[PDB]
Amino acid sequence: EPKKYAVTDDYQLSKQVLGLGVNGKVLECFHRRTGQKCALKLLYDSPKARQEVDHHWQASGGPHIVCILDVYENMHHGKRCLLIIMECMEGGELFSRIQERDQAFTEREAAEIMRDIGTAIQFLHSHNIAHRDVKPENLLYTSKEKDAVLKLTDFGFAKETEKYDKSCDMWSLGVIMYILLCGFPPFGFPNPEWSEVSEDAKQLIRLLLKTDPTERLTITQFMNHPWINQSMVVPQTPLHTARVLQEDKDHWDEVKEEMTSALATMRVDYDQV
Ligand SMILES: O=C1NCCc2[nH]c(-c3ccnc(-c4cnc5ccccc5c4)c3)cc21
Repeated sequence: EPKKYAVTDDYQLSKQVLGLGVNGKVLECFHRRTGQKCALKLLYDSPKARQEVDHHWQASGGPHIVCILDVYENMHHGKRCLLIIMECMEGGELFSRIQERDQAFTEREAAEIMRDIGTAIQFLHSHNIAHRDVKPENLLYTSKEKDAVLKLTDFGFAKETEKYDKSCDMWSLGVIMYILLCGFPPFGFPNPEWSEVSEDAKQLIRLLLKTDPTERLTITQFMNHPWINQSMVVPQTPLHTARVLQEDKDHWDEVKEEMTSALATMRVDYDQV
């Protein structure tokens, strides 16, 4: 577990920000003797920070989860902090990468992306962790290369559980799939964009987007759905997604912000009716 000596003994730090999570900022850094580029998450010590560390550490090593390399407990600006060192996710965000394709983005590619995410959620749900904030910011690629791996990160709202909490992940899966398939969020399946999408795909989304949490597919049901289970047999049909992502790039931040809002809403103890 946690190293009590200075992070800076092992890592050269940078001021380049790679991301922003509820509990802290993500900075680029380099391992001093290896030279490997890594990412540094600075958590000011708190029981929430300690939970994040605990949950991410448990999840680390699971399929399609951003790995922790080390964790430091340091003093920084007179305050006790935790520094999570993680693999550098040099490919950036999932949907930025889709956008940066021109090339065909096909239904089978979305099915394989969705399977990867499901495989992460499967791992987490079987270890009774619910993530509770699966969203575009948290879905990242290991490189900019063709063979990059999609991983999930940020365990700052994770909870060691509750079917309810698990169903918030299942819901994220349906939102992300929806955007994967057309380029815009569900917040029906309109033409032209949905015109050519599988009935399987649209059926899966309806089962994940149930207004009633208990009516939503569980991860096991999701992974056994033929659209996921038989993802490689899914139609190679060209989607509108990249094109739409490009066209509406100006409204992307808003999409991100209302998903964040939606997910926070699902996390409140008592909500309106
Ligand atoms: O916990 C988090 N909260 C939300 C945003 C975030 N990004 C990361 C993260 C982790 C590792 N690497 C990156 C990263 C992302 N994007 C990049 C683009 C280009 C070069 C390097 C990059 C590294 C981000 C962690 C978290």
